[PDB]
Amino acid sequence: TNILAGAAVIKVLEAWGVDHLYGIPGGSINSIMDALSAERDRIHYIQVRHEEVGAMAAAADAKLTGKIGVCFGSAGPGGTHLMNGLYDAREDHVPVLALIGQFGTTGMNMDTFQEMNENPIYADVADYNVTAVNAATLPHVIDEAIRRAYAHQGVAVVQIPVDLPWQQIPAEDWYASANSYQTPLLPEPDVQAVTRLTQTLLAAERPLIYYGIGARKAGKELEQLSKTLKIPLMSTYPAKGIVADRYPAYLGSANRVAQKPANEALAQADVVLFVGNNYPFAEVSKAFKNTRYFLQIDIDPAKLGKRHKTDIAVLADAQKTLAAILAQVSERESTPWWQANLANVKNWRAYLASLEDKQEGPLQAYQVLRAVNKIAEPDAIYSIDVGDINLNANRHLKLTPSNRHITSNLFATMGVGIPGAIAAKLNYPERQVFNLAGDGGASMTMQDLATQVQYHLPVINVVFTNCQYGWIKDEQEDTNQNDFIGVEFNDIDFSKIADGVHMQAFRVNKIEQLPDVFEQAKAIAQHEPVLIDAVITGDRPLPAEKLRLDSAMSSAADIEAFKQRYEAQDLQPLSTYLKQFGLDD
Amino acid sequence: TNILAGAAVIKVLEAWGVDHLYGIPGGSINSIMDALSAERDRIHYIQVRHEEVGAMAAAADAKLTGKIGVCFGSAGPGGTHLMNGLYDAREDHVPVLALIGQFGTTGMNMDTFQEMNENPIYADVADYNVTAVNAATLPHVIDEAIRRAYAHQGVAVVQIPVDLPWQQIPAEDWYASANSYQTPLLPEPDVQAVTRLTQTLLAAERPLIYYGIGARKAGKELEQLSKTLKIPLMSTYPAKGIVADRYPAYLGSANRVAQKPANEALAQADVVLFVGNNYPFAEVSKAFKNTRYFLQIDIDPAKLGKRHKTDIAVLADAQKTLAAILAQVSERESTPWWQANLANVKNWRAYLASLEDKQEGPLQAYQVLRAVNKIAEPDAIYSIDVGDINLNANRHLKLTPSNRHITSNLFATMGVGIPGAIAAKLNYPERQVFNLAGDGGASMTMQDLATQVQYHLPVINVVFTNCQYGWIKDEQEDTNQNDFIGVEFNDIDFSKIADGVHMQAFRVNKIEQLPDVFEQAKAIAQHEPVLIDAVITGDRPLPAEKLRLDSAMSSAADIEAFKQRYEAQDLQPLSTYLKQFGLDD
Amino acid sequence: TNILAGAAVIKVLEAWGVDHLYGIPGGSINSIMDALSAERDRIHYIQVRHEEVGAMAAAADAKLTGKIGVCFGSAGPGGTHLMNGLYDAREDHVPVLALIGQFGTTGMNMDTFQEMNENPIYADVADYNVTAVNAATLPHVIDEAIRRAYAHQGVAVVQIPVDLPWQQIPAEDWYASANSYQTPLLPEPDVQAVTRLTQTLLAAERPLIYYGIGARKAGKELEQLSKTLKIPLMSTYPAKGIVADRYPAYLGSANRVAQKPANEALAQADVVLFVGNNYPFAEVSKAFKNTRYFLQIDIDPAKLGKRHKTDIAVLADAQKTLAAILAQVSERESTPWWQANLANVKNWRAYLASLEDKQEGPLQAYQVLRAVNKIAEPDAIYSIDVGDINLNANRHLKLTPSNRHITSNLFATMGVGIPGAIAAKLNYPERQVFNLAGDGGASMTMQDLATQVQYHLPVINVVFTNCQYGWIKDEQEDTNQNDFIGVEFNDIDFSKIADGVHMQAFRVNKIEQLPDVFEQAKAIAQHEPVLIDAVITGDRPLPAEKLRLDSAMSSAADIEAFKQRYEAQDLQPLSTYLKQFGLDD
Ligand SMILES: Cc1cc2nc3c(=O)[nH]c(=O)nc-3n(C[C@H](O)[C@H](O)[C@H](O)COP(=O)(O)OP(=O)(O)OC[C@H]3O[C@@H](n4cnc5c(N)ncnc54)[C@H](O)[C@@H]3O)c2cc1C
Ligand SMILES: Cc1cc2nc3c(=O)[nH]c(=O)nc-3n(C[C@H](O)[C@H](O)[C@H](O)COP(=O)(O)OP(=O)(O)OC[C@H]3O[C@@H](n4cnc5c(N)ncnc54)[C@H](O)[C@@H]3O)c2cc1C
Ligand SMILES: Cc1cc2nc3c(=O)[nH]c(=O)nc-3n(C[C@H](O)[C@H](O)[C@H](O)COP(=O)(O)OP(=O)(O)OC[C@H]3O[C@@H](n4cnc5c(N)ncnc54)[C@H](O)[C@@H]3O)c2cc1C
Ligand SMILES: CC1=C(CCOP(=O)(O)OP(=O)(O)O)S/C(=C(\C)O)N1Cc1cnc(C)nc1N
Ligand SMILES: CC1=C(CCOP(=O)(O)OP(=O)(O)O)S/C(=C(\C)O)N1Cc1cnc(C)nc1N
Ligand SMILES: CC1=C(CCOP(=O)(O)OP(=O)(O)O)S/C(=C(\C)O)N1Cc1cnc(C)nc1N
Ligand SMILES: [Mg+2]
Ligand SMILES: [Mg+2]
Ligand SMILES: [Mg+2]
Ligand code: NA
Repeated sequence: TNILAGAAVIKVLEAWGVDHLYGIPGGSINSIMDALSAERDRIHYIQVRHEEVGAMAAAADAKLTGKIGVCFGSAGPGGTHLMNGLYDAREDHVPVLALIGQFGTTGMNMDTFQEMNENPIYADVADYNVTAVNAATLPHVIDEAIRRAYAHQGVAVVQIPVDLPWQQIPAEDWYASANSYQTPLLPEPDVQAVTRLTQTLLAAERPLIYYGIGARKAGKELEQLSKTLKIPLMSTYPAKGIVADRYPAYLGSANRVAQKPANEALAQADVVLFVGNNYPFAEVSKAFKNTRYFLQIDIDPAKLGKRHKTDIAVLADAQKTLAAILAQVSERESTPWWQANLANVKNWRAYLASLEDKQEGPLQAYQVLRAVNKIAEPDAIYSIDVGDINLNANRHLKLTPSNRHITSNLFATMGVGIPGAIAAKLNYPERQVFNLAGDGGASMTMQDLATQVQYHLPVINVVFTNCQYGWIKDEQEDTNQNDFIGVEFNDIDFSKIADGVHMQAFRVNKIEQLPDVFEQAKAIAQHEPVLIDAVITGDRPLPAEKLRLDSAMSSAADIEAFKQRYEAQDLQPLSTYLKQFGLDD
Repeated sequence: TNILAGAAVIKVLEAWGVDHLYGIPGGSINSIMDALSAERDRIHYIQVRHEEVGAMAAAADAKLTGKIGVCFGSAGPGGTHLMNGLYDAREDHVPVLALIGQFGTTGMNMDTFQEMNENPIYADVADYNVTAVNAATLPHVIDEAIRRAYAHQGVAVVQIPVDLPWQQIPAEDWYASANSYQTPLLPEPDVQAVTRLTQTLLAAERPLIYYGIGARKAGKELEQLSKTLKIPLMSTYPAKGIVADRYPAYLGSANRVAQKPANEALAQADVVLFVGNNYPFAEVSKAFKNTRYFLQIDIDPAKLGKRHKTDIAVLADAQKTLAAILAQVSERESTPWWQANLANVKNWRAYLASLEDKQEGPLQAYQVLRAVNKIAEPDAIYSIDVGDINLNANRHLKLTPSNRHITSNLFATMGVGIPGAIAAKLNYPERQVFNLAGDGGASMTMQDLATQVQYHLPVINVVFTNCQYGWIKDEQEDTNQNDFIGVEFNDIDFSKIADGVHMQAFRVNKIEQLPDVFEQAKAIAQHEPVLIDAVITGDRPLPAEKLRLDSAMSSAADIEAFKQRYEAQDLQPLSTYLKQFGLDD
Repeated sequence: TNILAGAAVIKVLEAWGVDHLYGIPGGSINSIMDALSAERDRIHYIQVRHEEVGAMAAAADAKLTGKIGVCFGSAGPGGTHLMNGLYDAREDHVPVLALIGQFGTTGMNMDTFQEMNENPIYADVADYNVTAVNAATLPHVIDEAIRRAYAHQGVAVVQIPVDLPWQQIPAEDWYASANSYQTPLLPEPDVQAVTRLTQTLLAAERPLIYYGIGARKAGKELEQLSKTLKIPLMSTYPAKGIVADRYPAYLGSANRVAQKPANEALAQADVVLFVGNNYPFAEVSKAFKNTRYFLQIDIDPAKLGKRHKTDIAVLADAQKTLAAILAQVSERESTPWWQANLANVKNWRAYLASLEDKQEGPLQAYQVLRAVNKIAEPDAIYSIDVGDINLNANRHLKLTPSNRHITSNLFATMGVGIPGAIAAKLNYPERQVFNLAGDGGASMTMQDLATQVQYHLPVINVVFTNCQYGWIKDEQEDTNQNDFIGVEFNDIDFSKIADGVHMQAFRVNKIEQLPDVFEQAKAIAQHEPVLIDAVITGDRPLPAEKLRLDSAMSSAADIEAFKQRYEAQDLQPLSTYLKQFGLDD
């Protein structure tokens, strides 16, 4: 006949299939805590050590599964701790529900302890942002929040005065709209636009297909189009893995978290098919300045012609359209453009292998990532933090459609390593999970290594200890007139941190130590989390956006300096392979 | 003839006497980094491990010295990390300048990497919140920011597109207005209002003077008024120390971070002189429901009659007015009210001493704070985190006008322990500095123990490890119907954390271990930071807001249960002492 | 080689097909004015007398044509005047671009004249809200604004520092993405879902189809489904006219801007097909409290199960879905439910006709609307203000698919009549256009009658002068315990107002005056605007939400007072017709 409004709120979450949620309790949220406590069997509460880890893990939930992630923070500081995760969810356009504690309605606007107007705090990050003021409608407001987060692919925030969830409401009034939820049936891709787009791509002398995660369902089609038409593939960094890295005509990604062949080919291309792609460096890097025809496939009207003057922009699903293209084309013989690219990729990969294959001496990030590769199961999930690791993992990880990898793509918040791995292991307890993090990022969220221990989540944590914000140091080397500042700092021994949180750990600093430590980590991680602290050199990884290899473009002095610094003696510029197969620049 | 706008910005900071500032660099703030790098001799940059520690330490700077604290974060996640500190500065009404990184003006609004409209993020927390759009006026905007932060006692935020500080500006145009800065000369307190207020206080049969930090300059006058007029003193928690704790008629503070005698006396008082006080529990706890006359002294017109219907509210400086009162009164003989209170205080203090004086057995927070007292120099500064520690430190620390103590008073953000101690040691390198923190709060900012090590800041860190959010667990015991949730968690060994950051540390769990460990900590801290991890029991400290000691108010069953739980067999209720000296309730 | 940024911005607007835009110049927007001036042959600036009218006209443009409306206001007060129109655009979810003047980037943040941070002002209303900081990127930011406003169906606001449009940019870099524009994809109905929905609809004893403007393209399908299946139709008020009003099974709308048969039928329905409908009164009025099954069709996932729990929800285009239902059903025989409703409608229409058909005496709103009907062309466009006129127009206008009517549906801002008619006549110079408005609403925007004069826009303005806010007076009558306040005021003669702006006008107060005044107006408006000021009685229109006609529910005394007040002696309650055909209430 009556139900507590809090109990009904948890039933709304359960109706929508929310399996787990994150936060830290407080007085301002103890009535939501009270409802969660009665429902331990149906919904799994994860107590984190800092509320940003809960928000980040909620975002990672949605990134991995497509289902709304859920977090909460108490009034004031609990809620404002959420911000780095909430902005990550906004920028990465994934559905997240955030519940914020608030003092009871009798105490609001009284200027009492930790009481403030919380609504303005969340106005910018949130697609939906409301303070609940009635217990009876509270389940509806939560339901509304979830449904809007899904529809708009962003953050819904509800501030909840603590009195409301302890109030009785009629047991029969409230409902969830989970049962109405569905995905649309779209028409077939516009037939005549697709045909026209196909002709333009096929008429190109130096075509590229450049996809992002919008093409995540189209791995098979992308690779078959490439093979059939002899058109090299490049992607955004996040789209690594959609097509297996081993594919010989995968060029990699452009800009900085980038691979040499992709940057080089992009500069030469006359036609780009830009699919499911919102590459944020398009305009600022002038990526398409020499492109003749720009073709686009996107599902979002807001993206149409956004990144470059577009000759044909098809509004449609990536996979459906690429399938439609493939159904109207057939085999083309190998071209000079194709052979030059394949050769360029081969050369690039032998370079990366030479870095990986060093057997002895001072540990670099390159051999550490080889060691990850050697213990990695074919369906492992990588939660990647922010810094050099994005660049190194992009180059070195050997990913297939079976893998997943996540980072903070566009907000680029450091600290995501640990929470992303926690979310990954909670959703996929049977899959191997890595957290690959630099020392600066790992230290931002280090306390939540304890959360992995507490909830028995067998993450393999690999910390890359360079004693630097390496990513930023390299930027300062490029732009700053004065000395390095704030980018070299004191060592933290993360194997001791892990010990302090009661996690098994190792610290290595020599290449020859890798195989036995990674073997042990692999085994330990059948049951318990583990951390390897890899003490690495401060060597700058090859800057793909600053290549000095082409005689027509750079001085011999610049080239020899570059080859020396980046162990790049055997790298050839693309022009070498173009000229080899009869092409100019 | 020309100067870099960034170089001029640093000269503005130097003009205002900014000694040190906190942050983490990024590409979006590397031009401000570049200017800081040339000015290492005049301004000291502190690289923190998480930007919330920089914001919190900036707030603590202003709390301790009265001078603007300065922090920065890079675009996106660097800036949003600042939030817990910035809200602490807003709520604690201290001047803070926060600089936020932003992409260059050529890239703004392009939807590029980590680029967003940052202005809405800071609208709620900031008294002043602007995006700079011109290099030439940039020093003025920073100057304006600082001057408004001081004038309005809050947070000024400036978002800085990274291109601007690398632009040349005329060397002679920019200026700082530091030279104009002054404090007002106020008239004398309103003579006739003060006289009238004095008569009402003196006519009271059960008077109290109840001061907050607004009376920080009036320690001498407060204590002499009390002694002369025979009027017991109570304060807000933050106002502990203004009058020495040893003063026999100091009652303590009310509510929860509270002391028994203050709560009891407040309930009996017929007249309260409320001075420099903005107690946030006034209305919600109905603190003054039985008060006959409410008198107020405050410097802020916004506070006048804010917390209770006020009979006389003098707009004036606390110290000046209390001095003016003292100059028109003379000795009154001891009264029953005064003797009852003195007796009540004595009884209370013998209780606290009995907890402190245990010599052997399971370690409690009480003996740990005694151990702090025994190594504490008379002018030590305490940076206190948030939770049971506020309640325990308030009761146990033996403070005089020579000490300072700071916490997050009203925003009550956990994590402030470490940054507050960092700020304290940077401002006062010759004073002993403690960080007193619970395990939940210490773990939120644990990474910045490394900042103490890096900058050789000899903080004595004392972590109270109960494996609980004890403050919240006790709240759940009081309000929640269902089981404890999110309040008991896994151990973190902070002596291992400290080892991992290369700090000397100890872990203790027995009362008998205290003296030698604290002696070692004291010595180590002559040159280097140190941490003591105190493993304590989960005993609930006596709830001063839930006393069960008075036969007229509670059942004998409730009283015996209370005495048992809180080792309170020898505590008597105030009514016992009132009746002893001839008074009723 | 170069172009002025402001020139490039106007070219973007031209590429997007903007014909006209509204606003008022100022110094802070004179460089955009300058660009507009050079371009007066290709894009048409409409100078209004108040910026709210320009914003409301822009919203109405988009409401009428689906093409983005464009307005602007100068720095400070110019832009804040836009708000009521911008909020109308947000709530009615139509694309609007608002350009806001701002001081030059050299004077921004200097606290100069009318200079402020303008960005927080627009954060709440706007889908996209940015301050431009670079001239080269300005055309892009404008293009970005328009694309987003279209895609997200809402307001894009750009604050433009005045220096930027006077700066030269490379002539060959900027582009518009207008060429790439597409409308969102129309999802298809699941076949099995539609079959399940149809069978639930056919099994109903008391079915209703209840459509909103989401079904504006499915009038034919709605009417054929009603005829074929013998299922009565009802709509939201904005959906009036999608099916011709003369259709004998059209019940009208529910709640207050409502018709008696729709409210009565809805109360009795067992099954509702809710199509392209977001009726904001669903929950608060408990519209569906006795509905057994609720079937929903909507294109927006955010609406599915929002207003009631669904038994079947179809995420698809309304017309595609309704066409699919119609294709799987055949002719059904009449039912008692069908007949009772047909009879209820006949009774209701005879009541409205009796009101309209009065030939002499004190003028009421009803005969004024009859006079509108008599001069109205089959494809007239009605811009309607806010108040009694929504209720009266809803009952009396005889609309068909060939008409359009607009008001401020959801924000419900008064004053929209005048600007909506301005926009109407600009978009459809060969269609007859009415502005129907109460005296309160006409007053708010009365100065822009001068705008119709200035641009020679032949609107037929009809003001309903009751010297009251009648809508609000009636509410006070219903809820307030004390006397009317603020709801009856002094007369304004709008024929004199019209004379003052140099518009031909009449003032009438008797029923017998209408035919000749309206014939004159009809003729005048072949070439120029005209105004009819109709002095009407203070009669309350029949409250369809407070029917007192059924003696099983109301006292005989309440029924007679209701019949007498509303001239409803011949109205019968639905239960009369349900009983005639053998059904209970
Ligand atoms: C430190 C760091 C540095 C980085 N630098 C780089 C870098 O140098 N190089 C790089 O490549 N990346 C880099 N990034 C990642 C980068 O910022 C962007 O997030 C990324 O390039 C955008 O990738 P995307 O287009 O695949 O994803 P999104 O921006 O999510 O875009 C997805 C697109 O596909 C569309 N879409 C979605 N579903 C469909 C569908 N079914 N059909 C068709 N279209 C669909 C969407 O509308 C959208 O346009 C970096 C990240 C980090 C953390
Ligand atoms: C976990 C936690 C729990 C807490 N709970 C309690 C509790 O139970 N009990 C408790 O006492 N505190 C508690 N607090 C602290 C509490 O929230 C408030 O911050 C505190 O009570 C307010 O103290 P105040 O009035 O001294 O300071 P403020 O709020 O800063 O007020 C200062 C006042 O003095 C005025 N003023 C400033 N200068 C002058 C001057 N020169 N002359 C005259 N007036 C001046 C100001 O205008 C203002 O009114 C808690 C803190 C924490 C972290
Ligand atoms: C003074 C005043 C009083 C009012 N009171 C009343 C009242 O008493 N009664 C009343 O009815 N109205 C009233 N309103 C109007 C009211 O506030 C709402 O705007 C209206 O009822 C909602 O109508 P709607 O659902 O047609 O419009 P919207 O709220 O615009 O909803 C349209 C729906 O259709 C969906 N849709 C859009 N396109 C498609 C498609 N192709 N296929 C399927 N679905 C689609 C959308 O997702 C949306 O859910 C009043 C207005 C005024 C000015
Ligand atoms: C400091 C920093 C970075 C350095 C990361 O240092 P790490 O030690 O984690 O990584 P490595 O490069 O040394 O291997 S990257 C970065 C970007 C990409 O914006 N920032 C700026 C930044 C600063 N602060 C936060 C919370 N997030 C950020 N992204
Ligand atoms: C979790 C918590 C608290 C528990 C602190 O746990 P601790 O372990 O630090 O302290 P103890 O009580 O166990 O000795 S106190 C609190 C208040 C006063 O609001 N909150 C809510 C809270 C939650 N999150 C943040 C960042 N700040 C907060 N103040
Ligand atoms: C005063 C008023 C109304 C009265 C309208 O007075 P009118 O004189 O225009 O209409 P009438 O009813 O007398 O024919 S309706 C209303 C609604 C529906 O919200 N409001 C409140 C209102 C008040 N102010 C504005 C700008 N918009 C509003 N909608
Ligand atoms: Mg590093
Ligand atoms: Mg604790
Ligand atoms: Mg009126
Ligand atoms: Na942390």
